[PDB]
Amino acid sequence: GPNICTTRGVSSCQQCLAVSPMCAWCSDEALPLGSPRCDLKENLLKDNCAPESIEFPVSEARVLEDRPLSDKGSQVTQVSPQRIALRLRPDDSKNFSIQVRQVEDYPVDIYYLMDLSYSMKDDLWSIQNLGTKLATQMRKLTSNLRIGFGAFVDKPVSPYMYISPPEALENPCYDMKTTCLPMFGYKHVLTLTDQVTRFNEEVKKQSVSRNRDAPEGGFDAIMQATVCDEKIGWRNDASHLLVFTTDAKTHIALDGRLAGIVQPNDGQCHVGSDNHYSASTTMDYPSLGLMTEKLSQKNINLIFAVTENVVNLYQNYSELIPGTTVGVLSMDSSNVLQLIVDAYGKIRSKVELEVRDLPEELSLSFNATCLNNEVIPGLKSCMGLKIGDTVSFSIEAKVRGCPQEKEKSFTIKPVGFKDSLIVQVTFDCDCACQAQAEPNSHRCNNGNGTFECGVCRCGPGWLGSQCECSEEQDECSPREGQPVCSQRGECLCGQCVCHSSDFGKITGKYCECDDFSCVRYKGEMCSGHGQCSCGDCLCDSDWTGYYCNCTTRTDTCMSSNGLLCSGRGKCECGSCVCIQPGSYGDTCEKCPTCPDACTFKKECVECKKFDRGALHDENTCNRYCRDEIESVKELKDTGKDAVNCTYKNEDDCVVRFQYYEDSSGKSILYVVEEPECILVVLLSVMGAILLIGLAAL
Amino acid sequence: LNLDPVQLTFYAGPNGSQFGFSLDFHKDSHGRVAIVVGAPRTLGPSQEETGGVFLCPWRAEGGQCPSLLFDLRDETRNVGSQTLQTFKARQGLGASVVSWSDVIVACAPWQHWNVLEKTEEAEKTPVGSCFLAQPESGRRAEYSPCRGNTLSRIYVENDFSWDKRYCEAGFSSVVTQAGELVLGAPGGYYFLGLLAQAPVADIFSSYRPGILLWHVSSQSLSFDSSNPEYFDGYWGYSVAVGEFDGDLNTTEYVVGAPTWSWTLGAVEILDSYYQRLHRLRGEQMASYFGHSVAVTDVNGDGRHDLLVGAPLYMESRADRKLAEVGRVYLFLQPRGPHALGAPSLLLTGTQLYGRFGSAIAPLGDLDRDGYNDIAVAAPYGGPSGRGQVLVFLGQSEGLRSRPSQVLDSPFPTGSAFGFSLRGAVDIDDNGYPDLIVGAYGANQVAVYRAQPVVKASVQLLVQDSLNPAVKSCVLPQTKTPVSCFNIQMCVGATGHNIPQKLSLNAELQLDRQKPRQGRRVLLLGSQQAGTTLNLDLGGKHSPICHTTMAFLRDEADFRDKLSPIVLSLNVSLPPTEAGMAPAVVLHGDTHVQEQTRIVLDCGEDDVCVPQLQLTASVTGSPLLVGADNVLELQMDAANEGEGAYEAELAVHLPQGAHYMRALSNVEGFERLICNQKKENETRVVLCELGNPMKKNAQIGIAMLVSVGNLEEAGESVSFQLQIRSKNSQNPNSKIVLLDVPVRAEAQVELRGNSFPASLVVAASWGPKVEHTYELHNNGPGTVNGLHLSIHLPGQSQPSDLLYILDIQPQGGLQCFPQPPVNPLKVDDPVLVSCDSAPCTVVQCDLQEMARGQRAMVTVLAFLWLPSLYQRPLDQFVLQSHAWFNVSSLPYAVPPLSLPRGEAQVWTQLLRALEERAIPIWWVLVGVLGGLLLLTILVL
Ligand SMILES: *[C@@H]1O[C@H](CO)[C@@H](O[C@@H]2O[C@H](CO)[C@@H](O[C@@H]3O[C@H](CO[C@@H]4O[C@H](CO)[C@@H](O)[C@H](O)[C@@H]4O)[C@@H](O)[C@H](O[C@H]4O[C@H](CO)[C@@H](O)[C@H](O)[C@@H]4O)[C@@H]3O)[C@H](O)[C@H]2NC(C)=O)[C@H](O)[C@H]1NC(C)=O
Ligand SMILES: *[C@@H]1O[C@H](CO)[C@@H](O[C@@H]2O[C@H](CO)[C@@H](O[C@@H]3O[C@H](CO)[C@@H](O)[C@H](O)[C@@H]3O)[C@H](O)[C@H]2NC(C)=O)[C@H](O)[C@H]1NC(C)=O
Ligand SMILES: *[C@@H]1O[C@H](CO)[C@@H](O[C@@H]2O[C@H](CO)[C@@H](O)[C@H](O)[C@H]2NC(C)=O)[C@H](O)[C@H]1NC(C)=O
Ligand SMILES: *[C@H]1O[C@H](CO)[C@@H](O[C@@H]2O[C@H](CO)[C@@H](O)[C@H](O)[C@H]2NC(C)=O)[C@H](O)[C@H]1NC(C)=O
Ligand SMILES: *[C@@H]1O[C@H](CO)[C@@H](O)[C@H](O)[C@H]1NC(C)=O
Ligand SMILES: *[C@@H]1O[C@H](CO)[C@@H](O)[C@H](O)[C@H]1NC(C)=O
Ligand SMILES: *[C@@H]1O[C@H](CO)[C@@H](O)[C@H](O)[C@H]1NC(C)=O
Ligand SMILES: [Ca+2]
Ligand SMILES: [Ca+2]
Ligand SMILES: [Ca+2]
Ligand SMILES: [Ca+2]
Ligand SMILES: [Ca+2]
Ligand SMILES: [Ca+2]
Ligand SMILES: [Ca+2]
Ligand SMILES: [Mg+2]
Repeated sequence: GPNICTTRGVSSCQQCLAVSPMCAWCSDEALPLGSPRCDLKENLLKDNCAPESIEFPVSEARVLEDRPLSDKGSQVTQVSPQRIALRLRPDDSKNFSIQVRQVEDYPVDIYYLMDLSYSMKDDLWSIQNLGTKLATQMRKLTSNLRIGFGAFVDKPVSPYMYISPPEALENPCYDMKTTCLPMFGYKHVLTLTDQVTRFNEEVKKQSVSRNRDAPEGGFDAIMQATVCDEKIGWRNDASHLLVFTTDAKTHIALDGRLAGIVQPNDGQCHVGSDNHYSASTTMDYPSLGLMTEKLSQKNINLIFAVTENVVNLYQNYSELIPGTTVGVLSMDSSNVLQLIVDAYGKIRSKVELEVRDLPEELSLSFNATCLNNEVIPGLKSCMGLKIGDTVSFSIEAKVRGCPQEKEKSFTIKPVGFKDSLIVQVTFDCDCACQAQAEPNSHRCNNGNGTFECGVCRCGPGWLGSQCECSEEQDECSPREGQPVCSQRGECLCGQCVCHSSDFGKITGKYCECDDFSCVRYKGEMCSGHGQCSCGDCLCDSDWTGYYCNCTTRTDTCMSSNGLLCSGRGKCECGSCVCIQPGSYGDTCEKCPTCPDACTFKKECVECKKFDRGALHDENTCNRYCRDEIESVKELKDTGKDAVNCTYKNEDDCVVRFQYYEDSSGKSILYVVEEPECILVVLLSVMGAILLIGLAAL
Repeated sequence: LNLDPVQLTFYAGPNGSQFGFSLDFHKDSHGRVAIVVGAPRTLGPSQEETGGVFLCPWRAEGGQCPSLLFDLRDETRNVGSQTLQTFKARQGLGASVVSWSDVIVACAPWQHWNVLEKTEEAEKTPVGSCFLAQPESGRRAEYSPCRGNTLSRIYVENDFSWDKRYCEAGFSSVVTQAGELVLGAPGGYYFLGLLAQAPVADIFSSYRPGILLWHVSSQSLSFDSSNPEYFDGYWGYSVAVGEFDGDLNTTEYVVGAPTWSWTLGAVEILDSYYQRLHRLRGEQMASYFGHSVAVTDVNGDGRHDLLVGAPLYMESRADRKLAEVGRVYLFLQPRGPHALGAPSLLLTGTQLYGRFGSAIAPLGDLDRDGYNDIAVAAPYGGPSGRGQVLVFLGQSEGLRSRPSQVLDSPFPTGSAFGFSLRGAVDIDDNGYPDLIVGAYGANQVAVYRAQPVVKASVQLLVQDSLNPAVKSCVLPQTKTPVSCFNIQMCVGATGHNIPQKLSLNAELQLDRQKPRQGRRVLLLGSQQAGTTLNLDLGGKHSPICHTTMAFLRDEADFRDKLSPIVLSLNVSLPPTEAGMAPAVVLHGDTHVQEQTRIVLDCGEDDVCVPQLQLTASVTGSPLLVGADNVLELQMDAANEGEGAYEAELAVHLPQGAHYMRALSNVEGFERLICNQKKENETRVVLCELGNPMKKNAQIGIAMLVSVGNLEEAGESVSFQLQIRSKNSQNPNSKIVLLDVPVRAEAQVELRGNSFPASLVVAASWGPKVEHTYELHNNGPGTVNGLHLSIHLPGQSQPSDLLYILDIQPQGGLQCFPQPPVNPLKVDDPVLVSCDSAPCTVVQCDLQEMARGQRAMVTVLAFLWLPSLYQRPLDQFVLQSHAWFNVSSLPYAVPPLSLPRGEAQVWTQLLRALEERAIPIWWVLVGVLGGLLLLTILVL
């Protein structure tokens, strides 16, 4: 019967299309009067309108470029499809999918941003033979490898350097019996070269300097190595790695006012022909936001190589910089190589899309579908991948009213990857009949008939539905006892023509429906994340609820465990709600009295090794339990650092095993390979044999 | 909100001189308030940038400033073997130009000092200075607090203790009304920072001309120790003074440390002896919390509140994960010495890299409303990235989250408009405090002269109903009787220093909704629906009331008898004449609307006599103190009499509760129209009910109100509920006073499990067994005096099959088990439990436990191998037991339960030994024996 389309718009095709995506307009002039022109398409077919007259716009995502995803990196395509055309109706939605795939053998670019303060003089003696040892351990993951070098200390200004005695301006270590190099801010040394014999032959020439205050000017270099891409040597089709080794806190913006410099960092390239930051002593430090923006634009991955003193500070920093990874570095970089390799492994085991240049009228909600088919609503990222794994997200796009401009473009892309999907949105807010509309005068009014589509819209300031009556007609209320037009309108010529309000415009057949009466959080209706659609908030695709609070994004309810609110709870409204008894914490990461790890998850020596039991027909045998089966033989540690347990296996043989943790977490087995290990039925057998022998006798 | 932006006074300065880095007012002896504008890098005598101070007087046009002369000549003396030097070059003289009643205290934060004894040196460091000037001849007294004469070897050998070399002791400065001068110094004590104070009279009388190193007699310096949280915190980046303790004579400082505790930041409140009273940490890392503080009393309660800026705050956006807007925090002073709560209001910027809140300046009362206002600046904000200054107005609950005015930057890009602000001092004797902003990019100062405020108060007294049957007036120029009715409009205007020739336009609209040819009410005089008569209220403090007369048209002209007749009024200032420049700013209830309606079905009286009967009930009666309780109220309103014109429901909400939603019981509008009115002494919500109710109209309301936290509410809260109507006779219902009694609770949930839980054992320390009875306090409020009484098995003796060791709690426990555990020390189911085995009454006690708090009791163990070694073929089972209670709780009444419950943490032990049973896996061996025997028989 009655629907949303019939009770709002019959006057114009444009408003009928705009009311709801499920409506459609028939412009057949042979349709007898008295039938709803705007209704459902199925009802329109039941209405016996002309199928040619029916115009039902359909929102669709026409794939334009669909080059297959490349398998190796020897062109390489990692996001498919790479170009989509959308035609969204007013307040409509339509989904599409990206197929991200990390491709092996992808070329790798390495830039080494080493600090050169006096506290890091011991460090220069360990990097003296990197590169070649980086080449030998990167040839197992990449064929095309290029490396580069950099340096930084701090700003050459009075509160940070020594400017007295006069001989200490060229040797800031005058008091001690050393010859340090003059203080500098950035002295980029090597361009990215495929050859690896220069990273070895140029670090044999650097020296150290000496500032005064412990923090070092680190953020001045992550702004000039990122931006001056024509001198760094960044390739357009490689993996960009920015290794950042430091030994102390770092100066951020507004720290320069202690020296006089008060000019904000513009963020452009200031490295000249001498390979030096020329504007170091005249421009401030860059804030975090500028660094994140410039790193994101140039597709650069930043790897921290900090020490134990400052690892907490830099770990707490890296949460604000997407696409980064911290790593505990020794006091003399004895473990920089393995740190780089493991950071490369960790950055390639996560796919995180980032919409760029998103129109103000569009909202995007995702639904990750990673290894196996575990769809996790809300999340637009996932971990646990290896090099070669394909992921398939599922994006939802909604437009809040047809915008004025009808061609916009954004670009969903995984971080650190040149490849991206470019969306060509084409909003459709047009109707066929009103396009070919001419003034058919004398149809209504005194020679003032309006355009086609069966409506002679009377001129403003003139009274009359079809220009019929000015002052002196039918009932204009749903009920006889109810007030006419719900007291917010006037019923002239038998049609509720209603007021104009500064708050908004009143809509409806009787316009008893309001467009600004929706609930509000603080100052604005629908919490600022939705539009008031006839008294009921229609929140964006990202948000849901009665109010438009309660986001559906589950990025907040995410932990390193890899499950929503861990495996002991559930997430609602962007917050982690603890369900398991005794559980608490920021994201339900703390449920104590609970049965230990070496209590329940022991069937991995039953489903995986010596396969038996459940998870034999259910594809979750190894998704959760992925412990590495290692067989040590009776260390003198019969339970100090972990929880060894024993159960009688399928053959009732006691198996003393141990699995828990060795250093902050270890899915590593410490199991020994070699384990250590009835009258009635007996009598009944005995008797029969006795009788069986009895027959023999 | 008046800051007039059309006509500005621009003070210019030399090219290349930043001229606006810092500002301050100076009130001389003979009035005549001038402007002191600091100007760093303003060249100097020998073509080197040493800054300068310009004493600009006040003039309408604005121009180049005279300049105040300070000595800049690189002084040098030889006290002894010392060679005390000061280097006046690249000093920001003018970076802070604070003033007193007669003294100008312009400071140079970057001035060098270098004593030279033989070959050893004390090294050039930016000590700073503060040149004290005085008009009326005056003297060039200088006050550098931390000018030292200690060599470098002493500092290095003492591990940099009391290292006042890098004070930069001009960075911030305020002069207390007593006469003291406290100077910030972020780099003092090796970049921890300090605060140095000396009386103005003492430094004036202690100066000797040419004397460089002299110690003021009555000075003091803040102390700083080796707390690692304080390292490189720049404590002293911005200072302020206020009154917080309550003792007026005593004075208390406010100091910001933008990089306190690893780039987190903080703001501390001190005492005149440099003793901490509080500390407010930032919300986000690298947000620069405390870059600029400002002490003002926004909410008009007599206690000085606080505002702290975080220019580099990063927020979350749609397509940007983290976006750099900026934030400002407002802290309201609580009654008594109570701890400062959460930030009462959070103001965030909108433009990327806007650095919102990098300069906060109290503004006095711009509107003269009794609530002090503030101005917050975004140097690089605005749509074009040029600059902006936002004015916020204080109110009872604090500030307003919406900026009341936005001032754009007349200067081009890169001007840093709004970098420094000042206010709360009248400059033109207009009675209104003004505001002077600075833009060191363009080397100019913009003076915004606040315009007078006119507070307009408008009413409209009209009859509640019009009867067209009665005819008491006639139409002009004719003898046609009409049904006239009276209109009474009163327009008021009260203001401080308003022009004596004030004019206003009063626009009257009758039957506003209906069209021009459909109007029902017509003015008698002009016979036009809408009129406008000028108001000449100049010099009239009391509101002036004017009355007119309107009538109802003929019956045949209109066909509606139910739609209400709506009248509206609008008082607006006349438009500016040739020259623009509006005289005053109008603010208040500039427009009002009133409704009227023709009489209908009111019976013989011709007035619709209402009979309102309101009955109310409240569900969810138990209110919890300090909890976000939600109250659902059900009221049934039914009118027994004639029509209730503009019926309405009045809920007298307390200052804590807040209106959240509604729901009717008759389709129509289950969600009901409710507006909260704050004009009353308390908060009263205005939930609509219907205009009008018919006879015997019964309407049910579902009223859900979120009751806020009210500590002073008391044992019970009375809710005042009433029905409000505009009728002449009996316009209200019976007042229903709903007393809501208020009460408390503690809910600890205990569990336990062993490590491991299940255990197969064998056929100097054994395995541990933990009964982790954790005090998971689900109770609403804090608890104090929580004492437990547990009964464990075994008396901790060598004879049992276990060795119950010590425990690891979290707080002040001291149960000595009976008898004590670790009598030594160390580091079939046989049920070893209290019921079967001996019992040990273990009693450990705790005191506090805020809502949600927890902690517990962890049992460490190592099993006694021999004792249990008994029962050669039995597999033992270990059981525990536990009890607990409460002595008291810090509540009015904790009348629910002294927490009690029993659990049993089991450690099941199994026997992994077994023999050989099923006649199966040897039942081919028997047959083989049989075959051997058969073959033997055959042979
Ligand atoms: C980056 O890394 C983390 C991310 O937050 C943080 O590192 C932290 O260090 C700070 C300072 O040391 C910690 O703040 C303080 O934590 C205290 C411990 O938290 C609880 O302690 C009780 C027992 O004391 C336990 O029972 C609880 O389970 C918690 O572990 C906490 O007591 C303390 O309270 C203080 O702050 C509050 C205001 O929030 C004051 O009211 C109170 O008076 C007191 O001053 C602090 O919260 C922080 O907790 C640490 N992180 C965690 C979660 O452990 C820092 O953000 C960054 N680290 C660095 C190096 O900067
Ligand atoms: C991401 O995943 C969530 C997981 O539920 C999806 O939300 C739900 O999607 C299902 C499938 O469409 C909805 O079920 C269907 O709902 C429609 C009406 O909305 C109904 O006509 C169908 O018969 C069926 O019941 C389900 O309602 C919906 N959940 C809610 C509350 O919205 C979500 O759609 C997925 N989004 C993307 C980006 O694919
Ligand atoms: C888009 O979302 C729909 C709903 O989940 C997916 O399901 C199919 O959608 C297509 C057209 O969108 C229909 O023709 C199929 O019949 C739908 N099948 C199901 C299971 O409902 C669809 O796979 C998603 N992908 C795209 C791009 O359409
Ligand atoms: C989003 O915020 C709104 C407030 O604008 C929350 O309102 C809730 O209202 C319900 C009514 O049943 C209460 O029970 C809730 O306690 C209220 N808030 C809370 C704490 O949830 C709304 O619930 C919020 N969304 C969330 C956080 O779920
Ligand atoms: C100097 O003054 C001129 C006008 O005299 C102005 O245009 C220019 O921008 C100023 N700045 C400098 C240092 O040139
Ligand atoms: C100092 O403060 C105390 C507390 O109010 C007051 O009693 C005393 O008179 C004050 N002393 C003076 C003279 O200011
Ligand atoms: C009153 O006049 C002002 C000035 O234009 C206008 O903005 C406001 O909407 C008017 N109010 C009414 C009810 O006319
Ligand atoms: Ca080192
Ligand atoms: Ca440094
Ligand atoms: Ca005091
Ligand atoms: Ca206050
Ligand atoms: Ca005010
Ligand atoms: Ca003034
Ligand atoms: Ca009557
Ligand atoms: Mg260092």
